[PDB]
Amino acid sequence: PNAIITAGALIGGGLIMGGGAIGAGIGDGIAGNALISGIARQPEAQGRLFTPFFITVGLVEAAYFINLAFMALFVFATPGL
Amino acid sequence: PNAIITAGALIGGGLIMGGGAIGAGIGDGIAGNALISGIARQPEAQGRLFTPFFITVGLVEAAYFINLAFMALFVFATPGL
Amino acid sequence: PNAIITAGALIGGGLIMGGGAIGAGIGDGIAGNALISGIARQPEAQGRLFTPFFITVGLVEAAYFINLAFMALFVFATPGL
Amino acid sequence: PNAIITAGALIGGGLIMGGGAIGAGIGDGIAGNALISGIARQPEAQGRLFTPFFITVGLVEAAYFINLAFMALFVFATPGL
Amino acid sequence: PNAIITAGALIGGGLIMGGGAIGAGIGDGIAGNALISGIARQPEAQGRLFTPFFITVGLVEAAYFINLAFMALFVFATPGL
Amino acid sequence: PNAIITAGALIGGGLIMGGGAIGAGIGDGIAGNALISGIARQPEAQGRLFTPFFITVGLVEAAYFINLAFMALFVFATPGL
Amino acid sequence: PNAIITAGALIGGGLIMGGGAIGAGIGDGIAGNALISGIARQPEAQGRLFTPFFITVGLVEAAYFINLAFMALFVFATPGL
Amino acid sequence: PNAIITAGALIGGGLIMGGGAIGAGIGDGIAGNALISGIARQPEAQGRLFTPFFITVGLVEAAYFINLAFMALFVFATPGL
Amino acid sequence: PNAIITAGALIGGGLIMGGGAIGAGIGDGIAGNALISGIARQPEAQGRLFTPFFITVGLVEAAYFINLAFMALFVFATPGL
Amino acid sequence: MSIFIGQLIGFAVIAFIIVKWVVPPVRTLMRNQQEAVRAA
Amino acid sequence: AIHVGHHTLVFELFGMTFNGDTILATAVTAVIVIALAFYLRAKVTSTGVPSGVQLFWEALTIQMRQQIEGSIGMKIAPFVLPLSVTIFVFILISNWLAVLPLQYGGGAAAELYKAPASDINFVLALALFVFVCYHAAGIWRRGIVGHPIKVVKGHVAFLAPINIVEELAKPISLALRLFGNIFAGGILVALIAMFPWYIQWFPNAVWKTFDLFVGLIQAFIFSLLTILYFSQSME
Amino acid sequence: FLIPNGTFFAVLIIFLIVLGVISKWVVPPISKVLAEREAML
Ligand SMILES: O=c1c(NCc2ccccn2)c(-c2ccc(N3CCOCC3)cc2)c1=O
Repeated sequence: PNAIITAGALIGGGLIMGGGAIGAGIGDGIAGNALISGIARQPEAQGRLFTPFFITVGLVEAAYFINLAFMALFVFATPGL
Repeated sequence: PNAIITAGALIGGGLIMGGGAIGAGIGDGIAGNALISGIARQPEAQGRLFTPFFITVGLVEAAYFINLAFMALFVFATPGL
Repeated sequence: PNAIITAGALIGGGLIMGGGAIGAGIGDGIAGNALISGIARQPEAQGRLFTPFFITVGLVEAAYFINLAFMALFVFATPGL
Repeated sequence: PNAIITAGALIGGGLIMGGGAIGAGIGDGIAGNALISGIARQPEAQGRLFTPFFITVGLVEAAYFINLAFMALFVFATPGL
Repeated sequence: PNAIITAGALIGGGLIMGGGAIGAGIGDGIAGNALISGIARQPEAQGRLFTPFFITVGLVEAAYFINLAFMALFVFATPGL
Repeated sequence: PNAIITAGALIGGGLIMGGGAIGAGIGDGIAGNALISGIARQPEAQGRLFTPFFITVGLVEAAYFINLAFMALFVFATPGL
Repeated sequence: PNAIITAGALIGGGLIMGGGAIGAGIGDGIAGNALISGIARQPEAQGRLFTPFFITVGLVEAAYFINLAFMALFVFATPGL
Repeated sequence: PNAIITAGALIGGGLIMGGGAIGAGIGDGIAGNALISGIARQPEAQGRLFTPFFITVGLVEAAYFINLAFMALFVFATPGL
Repeated sequence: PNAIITAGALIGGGLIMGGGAIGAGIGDGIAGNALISGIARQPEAQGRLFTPFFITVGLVEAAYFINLAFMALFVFATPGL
Repeated sequence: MSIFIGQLIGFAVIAFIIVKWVVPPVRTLMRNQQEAVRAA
Repeated sequence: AIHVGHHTLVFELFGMTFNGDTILATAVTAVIVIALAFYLRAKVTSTGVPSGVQLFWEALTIQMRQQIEGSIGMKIAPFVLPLSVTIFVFILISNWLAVLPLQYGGGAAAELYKAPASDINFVLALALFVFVCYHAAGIWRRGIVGHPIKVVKGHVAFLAPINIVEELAKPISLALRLFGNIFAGGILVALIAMFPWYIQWFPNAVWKTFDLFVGLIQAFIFSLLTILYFSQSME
Repeated sequence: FLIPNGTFFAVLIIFLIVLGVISKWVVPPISKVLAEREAML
C-alpha cells in the first residue's frame, strides 16, 4: 500500500518541482530581461534597478522555495502513508 | 482502497502546486519586468509603481496561496476516503 | 470501485486547478505589466487604468473561479461516483 | 468496468479544463494588457478599444467554454460509458 | 478490455482538447493584442486590421478544430476499440 | 495485451496532438501579431508581409501536421501492437 | 510484459513528440514575428533577414527533429524490450 | 518488476525530452527574435550580435543536451532495474 | 513494491528535469533576448550588460541545477524506497 | 432553510455593495444625462 | 451531490419534450423586457427630461448603433440595431435575474428561477436565430449564388477549408460561450449551497457579483459578435 | 444535457415576440428621440 502511496508521492513531488522550476526559470528570465534592457538603456542605472529586480527575484524564488519545501514534505514526510 | 485514493490525492496536489508555482513565478516575473522597466525609464516613479505592482502581485500570489490551501486539503484532509 | 473513481477525480481536480492557477497567475501578471507600464508612462492615468485592469482581472479571475467550481464538483461531488 | 471509465473521464475532463483555463487566462491577460496599454497611451481610446477587446475576449473565451461544454459531456455524459 | 481502451481514449481526447484550447486561447489573445494596439494607435485601422486579424484567428483555430475533430474520433469513435 | 497498448497509443496520440495544437496556435498567434502590427504601422506592406507570414505559418503548421501524421500512426498503425 | 513496456513507450514517445511540437511551433512563431516585423520596417532587409531567420529556425527545427528521431527510437524500436 | 520500471523510465525520458525540446525551441526562438530584430535595425550589427546570440543559444542548447544524456540514462541503463 | 516505487521515482525525476529544462531554456532565451537587444542598441555597453546577464542566468540555471540535484535524489536515492 | 438563509445573506451583501458603490455612480450618470438634456 | 439537467415542469406536446423551467424563466425575462419597453412607450419624450428607462434605452441603442456604424453602416444593415439591442437585454435580464435570492434547499439545492442561458435550448435558439438571420442578410446582399462563393473564398482563397469550418463554428461557439458561462455558474452556486449558511453567505456574495459582471460581459460579447457576424456576412 | 428538445422552439418564439416589441415600440421611438435631439441642436 505504501509502495503505491510512495510512487504517488514521488510523482506528485516531481510535478511540484517541475512546476517550480518552470515558474522560477521563466520569471527570473523575464525579470532579468527587464534588468538588462534597463541597463542598456541607461547604463548608469545598474545600481538603481537591483532593488526592483531583487524584489521580483525574491518573490519568484519565494514561490520556488515554498514549492521545494512542499516537495520535501511530499517525499520525506509523505502525508498519510 | 485508501492507498489508491491517497496516491491520487498526492498526484493531484503535486499538479496544483506545480501549476500554482508556474503561474506565480511567471506572473510575478512579468509584473516585475514592468516595474523594473518603468523605474529604469523614470527613476522617481518608484513610489507610484509599487502600488500597481503589489496589487497585481497581490492577485498573482493570491492565485498561488489559494492553491496551497487546497493542496493541504488534498494531502492532509484528502476528501473521498 | 469508489477508490479508483476518487483517485481519478482527485487527479482531475488537481489538473483543473493547476491549469486555472497557471492561467490566472500569468494573465494577472500580464495585465499588471500593462498597468504598471501605463502608470509609469502616465502617472495621472492610474484612476483611468483600473477600469480596463479590473475588467481584465475580472475575466481571468472568473476563469479561475469557474475552475475552482469544477474542482469542487470533482472532489466534493464526484460525478459518476 | 464503469469505475475505470469514470476515472478516465474525470482525468480527461480535468485535462480539458486545465488547458481551457490556461488558454483563457493567458489570452485574456494578453488582451487586457493590450487594452490597458492602448488606454494609457491615448485615454479616449476607452471608447473605441472595448469593441476589438471584447472580440478578442470573445475569441479567447470560446475555446475555453467550448472545452467546458465538452467537459460536461466527458463528466456527466461520458461518451464511452 | 474495452474499459481500458475507453479510459485511454477519454484521457487522450482530454489532452487533445486541453492542448487545442491552450493554443487557440493564447494565439487569439496574442493576435487580439496586435489588433487592439493597432486600433488604439489608429482608430481608422479598425477597418483594415480585421482582415489580417481574422486570417490569424482562423489559422490559429484551425489547429483547435482539427484537434477537436480527432477528439470526436477518440471518445465517440475509438481506434482499436 | 492489446488493450493496454491501445490505451497507451491513445494517450500518446492525445499528447502529440495537444502539444502540436499548443505550438500551432501560439506560433500562429505570434506570427499574426507581427503581421497585424506591420499592416497597422505600414498599410501598404500588406502583400509585402503575407510572404514572410505564410512562410512562418507554413513552418509552424508543418510542425503541427508532422505531429498529426504521427498521431494517426500512433492510433491506427500503433507500432508495437 | 511487452504490453506494459509498449504502452509506456507510446506515452513517452507522445510526450517527446508533443514537447518537440510545442517548442518548434512557438519558436518558429517567435522568430517569424521578428522576421515579419523587420521586413515591415525594411523592404530590403527581406534578403538579409532570411540569414538570421533560417539560422534561428535551423536551431528551432533541430531540437524538433532530434525529438522525432528519439520518438522513433521509442516507438518503432523499443530500448527496453 | 522490470516491465513496470521500464515503462516508468520510458515515460520519464519522454517527459525529459519534451521539456528539453520545449525549452530549447522556445529559447532559441526568443534569442533569434532579438538577433533578427537587431540585424533588421542595424544591418552591420550581424557580426556583433552573433556573440551574444551563440552564447544564449549555447546556454539554451546546453540545457537541451543535458536532458539528452539523462534521457539516455533513463532509457539506456535504466536506474533501479 | 520497489518496482512501483522505482517507476514512480523515474516518472517524478523525468517531470523534475522536464520542468527544469523548460524553465532554463525559456529563461535563458528571454535573458539573451535582452542581452542581444542591448548590445545591438549600445555596442559599447557589452561589459556592463554581461554582468546583469550572467546574474540572471546564474538565477535560472540555479533553478535548473537544483532541480537536477533533486532528480538524482529521486532517481538514485529514491527516498521512499 | 439553511441554504435559503445563506443565499439570502449573500444576496443582501451584494445588494449592499451595489447600493453603496455601484448605485451612486450610475445614479450620477443618470442625473448628469438628465441635466444635459434639460440644458440642451 | 450536484445534478446536471433535471429540469422541472418538463412536459410533452406535439411529440416534443419541453423544459418547463427553462420556458418559464425565458417568459419571465421576456415579460420584464416587454414591461420595460411599454414603460418607455408610456413615458418616452424628446421635449422633456428623459425617464430612467428612457435613458437606459437611449444608452443601449446609441452603443449598438455605434458598433453597427463602425463595422456596417445602418444604410446597409438597419435591421441589426433592433436585433443587437434585444439580444443584449434578453440575455442581460436573463442573467441578472439569476442574482435574486431564489435558491433554497429541496436536501438537494434548487432554484425557483434558473438562468435560461444555462439550458442548451435557450442558447441554441438565440445563436441559430442569429446564424439564420445574418446568413439571410448575406444572401440578400451578395445573392444566393454569390454569398456561398464569398463565404468559402473568405479573405484568403486557399484557406477555404479553414473558412467553412469557422462559419459553422460561429453559431456553436456563440451558443456554447453563453451556455458554458452560465451553466458553469449554475454549478458553482449549487456547490456553494453545500456550505453551512454562516459559511455559505460570503461565497454567494462573491460569486453573485461575478455573475453580475460576467453576465453583463456575456450579453455585450454576444450582441457585439452578432454585429460583427452581420458586418462580415453583409460584405 | 446538451441534446436540444422542443424548448428550442418555445424559447425562440418568445425571443421573437421580444424582438418584435423592441423592434417596434423601443428602437423606432428611441431613434426618433435621438434624431430630434440632434435636430434640436
Ligand atoms: O467567437 C468567434 C470565433 N472563434 C471562436 C472559436 C470557436 C471554436 C473554436 C475555437 N475558437 C470567430 C471567428 C469568425 C471568423 C473567422 N474567420 C473568417 C475569415 O476567414 C477566416 C476565419 C474566424 C473566427 C468569432 O466570431
